[PDB]
Formats: sequence, structure tokens, C-alpha cells
Amino acid sequence: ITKDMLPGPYPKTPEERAAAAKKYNMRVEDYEPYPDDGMGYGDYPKLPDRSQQERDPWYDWDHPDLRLNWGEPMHWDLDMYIRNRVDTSPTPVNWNLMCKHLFGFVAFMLFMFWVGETYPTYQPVGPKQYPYNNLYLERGGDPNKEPEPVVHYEI
Amino acid sequence: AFLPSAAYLTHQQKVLQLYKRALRHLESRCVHRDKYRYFACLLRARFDEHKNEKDMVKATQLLREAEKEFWHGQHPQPYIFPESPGGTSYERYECYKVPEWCLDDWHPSEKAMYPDYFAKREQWKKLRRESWEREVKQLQEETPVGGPRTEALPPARKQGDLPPLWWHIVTRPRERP
Amino acid sequence: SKMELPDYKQWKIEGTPLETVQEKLAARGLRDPWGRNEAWRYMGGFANNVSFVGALLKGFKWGFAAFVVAVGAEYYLES
Amino acid sequence: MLKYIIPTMMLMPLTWLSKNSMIWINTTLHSLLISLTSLLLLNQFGDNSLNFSLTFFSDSLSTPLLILTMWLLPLMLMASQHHLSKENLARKKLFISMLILLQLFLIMTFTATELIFFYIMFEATLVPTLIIITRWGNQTERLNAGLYFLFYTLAGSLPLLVALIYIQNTMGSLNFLILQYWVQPMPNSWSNTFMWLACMMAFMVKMPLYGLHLWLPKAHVEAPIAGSMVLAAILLKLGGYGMMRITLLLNPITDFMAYPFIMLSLWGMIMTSSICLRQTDLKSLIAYSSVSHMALVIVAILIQTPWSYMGATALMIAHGLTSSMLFCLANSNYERVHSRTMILARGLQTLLPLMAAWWLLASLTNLALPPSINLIGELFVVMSTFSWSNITIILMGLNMVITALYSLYMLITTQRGKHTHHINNILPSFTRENALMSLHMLPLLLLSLNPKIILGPLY
Amino acid sequence: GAHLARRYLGDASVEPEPLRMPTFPPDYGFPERKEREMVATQQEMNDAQLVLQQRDYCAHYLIRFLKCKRDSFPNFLACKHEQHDWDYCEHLDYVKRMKEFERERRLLQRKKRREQREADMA
Amino acid sequence: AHIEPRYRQFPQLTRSQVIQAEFFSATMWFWILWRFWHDSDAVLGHFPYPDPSQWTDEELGIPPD
Amino acid sequence: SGYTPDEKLRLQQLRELRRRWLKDQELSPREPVLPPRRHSIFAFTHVLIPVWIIHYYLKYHVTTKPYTIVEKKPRIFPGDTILETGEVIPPMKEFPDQH
Amino acid sequence: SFPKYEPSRLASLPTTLDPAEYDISSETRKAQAERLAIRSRLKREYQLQYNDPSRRGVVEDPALIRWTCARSANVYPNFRPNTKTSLLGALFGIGPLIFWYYVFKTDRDRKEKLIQEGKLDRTFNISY
Amino acid sequence: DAPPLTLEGIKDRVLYVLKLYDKIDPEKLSVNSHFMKDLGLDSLDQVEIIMAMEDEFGFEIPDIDAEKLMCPQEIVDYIADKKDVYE
Ligand SMILES: *C(=O)CCCCCCCCCCCCC
Repeated sequence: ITKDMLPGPYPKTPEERAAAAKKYNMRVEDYEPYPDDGMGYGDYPKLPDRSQQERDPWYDWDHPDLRLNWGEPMHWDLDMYIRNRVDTSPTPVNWNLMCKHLFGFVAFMLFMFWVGETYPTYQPVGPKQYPYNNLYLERGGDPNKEPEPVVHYEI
Repeated sequence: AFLPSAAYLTHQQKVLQLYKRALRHLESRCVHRDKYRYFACLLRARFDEHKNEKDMVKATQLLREAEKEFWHGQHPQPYIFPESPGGTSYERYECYKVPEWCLDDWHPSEKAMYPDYFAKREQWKKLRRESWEREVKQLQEETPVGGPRTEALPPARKQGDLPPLWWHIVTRPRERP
Repeated sequence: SKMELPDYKQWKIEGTPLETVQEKLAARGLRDPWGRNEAWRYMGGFANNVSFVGALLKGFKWGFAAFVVAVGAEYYLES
Repeated sequence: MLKYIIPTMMLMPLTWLSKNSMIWINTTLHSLLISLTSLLLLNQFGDNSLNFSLTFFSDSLSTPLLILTMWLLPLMLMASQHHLSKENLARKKLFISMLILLQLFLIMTFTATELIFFYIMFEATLVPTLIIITRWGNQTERLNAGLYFLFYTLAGSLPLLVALIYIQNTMGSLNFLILQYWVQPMPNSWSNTFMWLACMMAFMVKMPLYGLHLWLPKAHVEAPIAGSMVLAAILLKLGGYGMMRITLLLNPITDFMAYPFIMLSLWGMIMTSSICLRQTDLKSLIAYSSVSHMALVIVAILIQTPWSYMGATALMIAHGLTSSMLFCLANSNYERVHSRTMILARGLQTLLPLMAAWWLLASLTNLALPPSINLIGELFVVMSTFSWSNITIILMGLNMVITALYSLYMLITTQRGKHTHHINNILPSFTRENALMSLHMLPLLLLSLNPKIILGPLY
Repeated sequence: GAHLARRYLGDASVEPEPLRMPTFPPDYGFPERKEREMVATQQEMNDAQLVLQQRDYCAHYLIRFLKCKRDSFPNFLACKHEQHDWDYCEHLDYVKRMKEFERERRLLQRKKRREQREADMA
Repeated sequence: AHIEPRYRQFPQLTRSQVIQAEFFSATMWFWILWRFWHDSDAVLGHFPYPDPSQWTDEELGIPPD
Repeated sequence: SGYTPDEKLRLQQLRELRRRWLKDQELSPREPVLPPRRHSIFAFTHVLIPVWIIHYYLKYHVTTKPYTIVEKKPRIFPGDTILETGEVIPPMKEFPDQH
Repeated sequence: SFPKYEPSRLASLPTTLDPAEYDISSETRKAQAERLAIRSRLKREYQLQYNDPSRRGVVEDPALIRWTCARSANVYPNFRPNTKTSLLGALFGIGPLIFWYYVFKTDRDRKEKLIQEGKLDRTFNISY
Repeated sequence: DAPPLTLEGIKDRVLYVLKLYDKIDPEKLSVNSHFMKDLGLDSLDQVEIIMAMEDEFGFEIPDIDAEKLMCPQEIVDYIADKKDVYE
């Protein structure tokens, strides 16, 4: 390695842009660095921002695990777009329709759960009757305090 | 437009790949063989109707509308072969594909358990190290000015020599180690 | 090691729904050249598969016979 | 404590009068004998601490740190005898003398009954560490790492000394045994505010604290293996020990004062775990994990409950052992592939099975799998901080997930997947490396059987 | 199941609610009503370790069934007759609860008829 | 010894597995029929359900006025 | 397009070399030349010995300490008889039969 | 007719539905020509350095070293403090700290005030 | 499980599948018979042949390798190289 192969400041002159494109091993027309807004990116190229799952899996890749070649410029977020991580594959259904359908499904069933909680179902019976003043001593009540007499009558 | 030997996909390869993908998705859509055969004959009629179209931009527009038609009605979960990428058995045995050079690090006590195999391995290594300079000189005298244009490698054009860069492709681990 | 294959000439589509497909295509006007390749699935020991209700009723005859025998035996021993 | 200082000082005539190539054997043997004799400090009583003389005393808090230091020295000599095989004999003896001197200052720091003596040794640990980092490192940035490591710590510790001297002019003495009975409440005032800041910011810097942690990713990844071990496993606990000793004099002003530092650490654990989720370097990942764990220890000390103190000392010991093991793993991988990139060497389970087992075990102890002492300490700190407030558990619980999101990740990228094709210098695991990892792990797994010896001075 | 439709889609002032019953006094309309009798003693129910929900008004059948199940090991299907007796008793208890529900509903309907008559005469 | 694989014909079957499958299916159906004959109450119903509207007025204590 | 003749020749030579390499992977009958070197054992060394060990451990070291093995009390039914002191639990009140 | 696919950040456009792929102009073919030339030259260099029998070590990739150096050691020299960076730093650095400080201060004040009047349930809380 | 495949077996299977095709008369084709000139097939027929062999052997041939396969000997050699036969 040597000094003039490491990344540097943002290129301004077209000659510096061509030198940076030759350093990063691609065409000058395809070399688009990050905009110099002062975020610290520098002269690193702005790759088309897609995951490694969208690459060709049948190609003889140098690194078939990551689907990457040798000497090709890596993405700034290559650790995010590996196959172990976030995928940007084209879905058969549009994103907005999927999100709206899922939110409507969840919201509708939550609303119907609340409505059913408002109006419960039961069976036409009275309360269950337990003996000995509704089991006052068996519910952990103190034996000194005599409970209020609850009497259940035959029906 | 990502190919190992070529730089682009022509019209014919695009039509053939679209036909193959459409037939695979149609096979995924209808489970039974007779229904798939009937609808595959129907799709073959649909593709054969516009075979002899000499207008190039009309062929391009037919390709675009056929691609939109395929994207509109493809299966959400198409059938994938087990060894195909995205399959259930894809890259499963990569945990057993031990590279050959690990045999160079074996102890001499466990190297004596397979004498004849390691003798043949030594012969293979001698062949590779005696053909390496010849094949790299073959490569350096055949590559044009400005580097190679494609990734296609030249064959062995002489008698007694081997094709260049033959080691890591011949000695790759098997699919079932 | 040596797997011999059966004769290729027996694989005809006769008695299979591939002739129904062939009649539909011939009424429409086309050909189905791959019928003989898939003719092996519809003929031989793989022909005339059972229905779903016949699948659920597998072994019902012997079970009914054993149930009748056991009921008669317990009727004999209860007396 | 004169029975441990004298053999440590006699280690230098051992390493300077030894043979041409017998320095490592003799130093390892005699340091292991010192580590064996270090177990006599377990004579602890339920009420009284072990007081040796007017200068040295050992409570139940300093004893595990002393045992860990005297255990770590032979492991350090074993770790740092592979990249120094090409070194000069005089430079090798100088390196061993530096390690011996650093260990001597460390075992004299923890037993100091006087806060001035403790502070003097606490800054005397700086010089051998800085010399080791700036001399026996590998990259260029070690020179920069020699500055951020130094001028941070002194910037926290030079005001604090003044505050300590103020106590010498106020309470009449700085002896810790005297100050336990002559302590006074601290009223709310600006003078006591800045005295609290002076007495605490040194220990926030040396722990480190989030925001002041900038020296630790720089001084961990340029330093050699012995320096990485001494920063990760011992030198980050000087701040915790100083906090536990100095919190006694700073009551009851700490109740409303600890709020911004508690918030800083409670957000810094999430921030450093998220940083660990995206780090491209193994060594930087281990450094940021150390920052997160020490922020947890900062929260535990600052809320000052008995369960928090117990969890703090258990977390200190467990994190020291686990971080030392992880740094030795990273050193072995760096020695085998000659790079620090995580994504470079993948699928090492198909080549090193036993190193894969050690990696899995170290990552298991990193995310505090029960019943390891990592889970004991982290659990007790969680209980105490739930007693402190009922919302902080959220700021704990999410953090736990992120821990399990990077440690296993640190496993997978280094162990699983298809192996790289262009790397063919992967040697089999040496006996020395496996001995190092077993000596790192077996005490850590054995301490789960009897954790009552690392549960602080109020067990 | 029709009572849910009568209460929700109809009028809730006539259908009794299960949360609070009874609202009518037990001595209203019943000349000299008789109380239910407990056979199992509190101590016998205590040392048999019955579950608190299992301590209904005829837990003696449950005690007898548990004793028979314990004393007929390993024949687990020997004495299902005690289980049938316990099931019949709890079915009779459920019948009594249904009778109480119907009584409350009819009394509420009678009260509505009484106020409707008061509205008619006034 | 073993079963030799066949190409696009019906596979060779073992008599033992056919006998075992028929025996286990027959055992399942015999068990179902026997339990339905003997128990017969867990399916159709254990106890009769009286009509709440069929209860008479004087047994419910309805005061007639 | 079909196979270009140059890469067809390359594929043929590569296939020949691959077949030779795969043929070389077989083993001679000598290899691998290894270096030179009770029916109730499982019912004894795996059950009886641990049963003895932990029965000793429970009898003379766990039950010695208080409140280690605490047991739910046995169920007492009417009509039973206590083994400890011989008291008889009286039977229940006569049932008001319903069927 | 058919529902056209909307591209998204996490759901990119399909390759076969890209209109720019179907361009058969001269400039696109030329761009593909030198793209294939660059890829072939890099691949040839890699596999020439990779099949060397005398070599026993790591084939160094300048792209990996370039990426790792740009990710870590080349952030501050390419940074300029402006409105956007200062606003983002003030929103992300001291924002959550202030929010969590206010939340925990309010919760601790409410809990302490409940403690002093004795309304808080502490019947069995003896471990703290 | 997974019985081994020999070159004779692969050639027999590919000749069987090609013989069960109605567009190819069985009395003229050979193992070295080209599809386009010797048999007069079509590109769509070549795709159908490729997917027929894919369904026969239970593994998928990529398109870049399928477009260059035009003779049964080439198919035999490709399947032999992929399945690592004759070991
Ligand atoms: C009376 O009609 C109420 C019955 C209980 C509430 C409704 C239960 C509905 C589901 C069970 C019956 C399904 C009949 C097909």
C-alpha cells in the first residue's frame, strides 16, 4: 500500500475526479462521490444502494458468500447489506399496499376485540353458591371477626 | 447486464430467459402435470405467434409488455430446486468443503495413515509447480495490450502443457464431501 | 452400479388424462410433444389412486370386524 | 502486604540474571507461584476487614482485584512471548520488567489505606502502560494513542489531588479506617458541588464515562496484547475502586448530583452497543463492549445500594476475565491472518474446531449466560436499578437485546459461513494459545460454584 | 344463546345481568323458602386438601370419588360410578342456577309489566 | 438383502410394512369404534338440557297480581 | 450461440484433469493403516451406583439439615385410619340421595 | 391495466422492469465494454496472484483496506461544522439525555413524594 | 441414499428423455447430434429440452450454461462435471 491510494478530500477539479475514479478502479462517468455537506464521507463513491441478495448468484464470484469480487469498490454500508442482514429484494406486492393492509388488519381486529370486550358472552345461570358464608374461613379470613351471614336458599 | 464472458444480454437471450421464467412460474401455479402441459402448450402458442417479427422496436415493446404481464401474474412463492440459490438445501455442505491445502498442515504421524494418497499428492504438487511458469508465460504472451477484454481464459495450445490457472478449479471440493 | 432402464416404447398416453389434453389441443389446433415423457406417472402401479374418503377409511374393514368380535365376546362373558 | 510486594520486586533479579532464553520459563513459573500464594488474602471476617499495618489493609473488595492481577501476570507473559520472539534480548527483559513493575504498582494500589498513597500508585500505573503502548505497539496511531490515553487521565486526576489535599486540611487525616468513623454530611453548596466534581471526574475518566470514553477505542486497538489485557481487565477497575472508596465522604450530596452522569451512562450503554452493531474491527468492538459494561458499573456505583455494589464488583471481575479472553482471541486471529478486519477471515470453524469452541464459550460468557458471574452481576445491578426507578428496566432490557445482537454477530462473521478462498496460511492451533484460553476460562467457569468471594465488602 | 340477542339487540332493562344477582329478595314470592344443606364438614373439607373452587355444595361426592380413586390403584377405570354421581350432582347444581336465572328474568319482566300498568293508569 | 431402486416404475414394497400399516389402521378404527360403543356420552352429550321457558310459575315463586 | 472452440478445448482439458484428480482420490485397501492398539454393566454402573451415592447423600447429608426435603402431607379421608396413633376418622353424614 | 410497481427504499425496482436496461444505444454498449474490461483486468490480476504455488499467505485486497480506512480514520478530516451537522448533533447528542433526565427526575420525584406521605406500598420491601 | 451416477447412466437417461420427445424421431438422432442443424430444432425447443433435463435430474442448470448446451454429449459432460461422477 502507499499514500496516494488511500481516500482523501472531496474532489473538485475534473482532473482530481479522474484520478479518484482511476484509484477506485471504475469509469469516470460512473464515479459519483458523496456530496460535500460536511458529513465526513469525503471522496468515497456513492454506489447504487442495493443489497447483496440482488446480485447474480450463478456468477463465479471471488467471494460467493458475500457475492463480491476482488478490487471492486465496496459500499459504505456493506456491513448492512450482507445476506445475514437487511435485504432490498423486489417484492411481488408494493410496499405501501402491504403496510396499509397490515395496519388495517391489526387495527380492525383490535377494534373488534374492544367491541367484544364491551359486550361479553355467557350462559343463562346465576352466580355460583358456596357454603359457610362464601367460605369466609377458607378464603383466609380471620376467625375472630364473625362474617356477615350469607344464606343460600334452595330453588 | 452482468455476465462472465459477455458485456450485455442480447434480445434472443432476453426472450429465452423470459420464456424459461414464465414456464417455471406457470408450472408453480398449477400443481398437476396435465394442466401444466395444457397451459405450457398455450404459452408456446402465445410465444410462437410473434416469432417472425422483423420490426425491432415492435419486438422490444412486445418484450416490455410481456415482462409487465409476467410481473403482474407470477407466483408469490415459486418452486425452487433444493440446490438452486434460495432453496432449502442451498449451500448446505459448505461446512464440509475443507480446502486441500489443509493437508499440507497435517502431522507426519497422521500423514503415515495414507501413504499412497500423499505420494500422489506430492506428484500433483510437483506437476503444478513445474507447469506454473509455463502457463504464466502462456498467459502473459496472449493477453493483449491494456489487459484482457473478457474473462475467458485461453486453452492449452501446446503439447505437454496444461491450461493456465487450472489448480483451484480442478482441485475444488466435491458437492458431497 | 449398473441401472438398466425399461423400454421406451411402452410409454404411450393411452388411458390417461394426457389424451384429454391432446383432444383439447387438437380441437384448438396445437400439439403436445411432451405427453410421452409424463406418461409414466399415469400408468403402471401409480394408476387408480384412492380418494380422500377412501384414504381416511384405510383399514376400516378389519377394525370393524375386530370391533364386532370384541363386542360379541364381551356379550358372551357378561352373561 | 509485604509478603507479596517482596517476591514481585524480586521478580526483576529473576528476569535480569536469567539465561539467554530461560526468561519466559522462570518468570512464568515464579509468577504462577506468586499467584498460588495470593490466596492467603481470603482471611475475611463478617464485620472486620483484614488490616496488616499502618499502610496496607485488605477488605473483601480489594482482595478479588489483587487475586485477578496476580493471576493475570503469568497469562500476560504467556500471551506476549510470540510477537517478541524476534525482539532483542535486552528489549525483551525491558518488556518483562515493565510488566512486573506495572503489576507491582497495581497490587500496591488496592491495599493502600491512605488515599494519597492510593492516588500516587493510581497515577504511577500510567507510566509503564504508556511506555508499553508507545513502544511495543504495531501501528502508527499508537503515538496518537499515547496522548489521548495520558492527557485525559491527568486532566481528571490533577484537580482530584487538590481535593484530597483539602481533606488533609479539613478532617485531619486521609486514612480510610479513620474516615469511616469521622465522616461528616456534605451540605448542598457550590463549593461541595465542585469538590464532588473534583473527586469524581477522575474515576469517570478512567472507567470510562460515555463522552469521556474517546481514549479507550484508541488505546485498545493500537496497543499490543499485554497492553490490551492490562487496560481491559485491571486498569478500568481503578476507577470503580476509587468510586467505592470515595463515595463515603460525598454524602448526602450524591442523591441529586448523580442524575446527569446516570443519564449519560444509561444512554451511553445503548449508544456503544449500537456502535458495536456496526464496527468493522474486532478490537474496537471489544473496546466499545468494555465501555458499555463500565457504564453499567458506573450506574451501579452511583445509585449506591448493597445489591448495586455486589453487582458492580461481580461485573468488574467477570468483565475483566471475559474481555481478557476476547482480546486474546483477537490477538490469535491477528497473528494468524495479519489483519484486523472482521470480514476478512470467515468460516474458521471448518479450520479450527477448538478455537471455534473457545470463541463460542467466550461469546456465551459475554452476553451473561446464567449461572455465570456475568449474569450474577448484571442481574443484581438490574434489580437495584429497578428499585431506584421503575422505567430504567426498559433502558436495561433493550440493551440486553443489543448485546445478544453483536456478540453472536462477533461469533458468526469470524466462525460461520463459507471460508475465504485466498487465505491459505491458517496454521493449526498451538498448545500455548489453547493453554492461554483454558487458563482464562476455567477460573471464570469455576467461580460460578462459589461466587460469595467476589460479592464485595458487604456480603 | 338467544338471551344475548334479547339483551344486546333488544332491551337491557328486562334481561338480568350475570355480574350481580339476585336483586329481588329471596323471600319475595316464595312462602317459607328452605336453605341448602351442607353434608361435608369444614374440617373434613379442610384435611382432604380440596381445591377452593372444588368446594361446592356437594363436595362429599368428590371426597368419596377421590377416596375410591386412591384406594383402587392401579385400576384407574374401576369405579367411575362415583365420578358419575359427582357429575350428576354438579349437573343438578347447574340446573338450580338456571332456575335462579329464569326466576330473576321473570321477576324483572313482572316489574316492567307493573310499571307499564302504572304508566297506563296514570 | 436391501431394496434395489427402480427407474420410473412402482417401488418394491416389503410385506412387513404393509402388514404393520394395515394392523395399525385396524387398531385405530377398532379403538374408535369400541370407545364410541362404550362411552358414547363425551360426543353426543352427558346430561339432558331442560328448557328454561318450560319451568312453571309457582315453582319459581312468581307472585300473581 | 454454441460453444466457442477455444473454450471448448479448455473445458475438455479441464474435465480430463478433473477426472484424473477425482480418480486419484480413491484409497488403497491398506489405507488407513491404523497404529496398533458383561450384560448388565449398564444396569449397574449407570443406575445402581448413582442410586447408592445419592441415597447416601440424601439420607445422611440433606435430611440432616432442617427444611430441605419438605413434603405435602398425605390426604386424610373419612373412614381412614391413622398409622401414627391409631385414631379413626369418623365417616360423613348420611347422604340425601338424589338418584 | 396492470398495477405498475412502485420502487421503494427497501424494495428496489426489478431488473427486468428497468427501462434503461432496454436501451441499445452506442454509449451504453461502450460503457458496458470498458466496464467488462475493468472487471476482466481486475479478475485476471486476482487469479494470477491467487494461483501462485510459491505464495503462502493472504492475497491483499486494496479495496478492503480502502473501505476500512475510509470508515474509521477518514471521517474527521472530511468534516466541516455547518447548520446541518450542528443541528443533527444537538438533536442526537443532548436531546435524548434531556428527555431521559426529565422522565427519570419526574418519576423519582413522584415516587419519593408518595413515600413521604406513606401512600406507597412498602409492606414487604426490605431488600433494596 | 443418493445412489451414485455413472457416465453410462447419465447418457442412458439423456437419450431416454430425448427419445420421449415427439419433435425428435428416434431413428435419426445420435449422441453427437446437434439440435439446430442435425435435428432442425428451435431455440424454444432448446429451452424445453434444457428444462426437461432439469426436471429429470432434479437440479437446475443456469441460463448462461444452458444457452451453450446444444448436443447430448455436451449435456452429459456438463452433468458429469457438476455431479462429480467417475471418482
Ligand atoms: C345463544 O345463542 C348463545 C350461545 C353462546 C354464544 C354464541 C356462541 C357461538 C359459537 C358456538 C355456536 C356455533 C354454531 C355453529
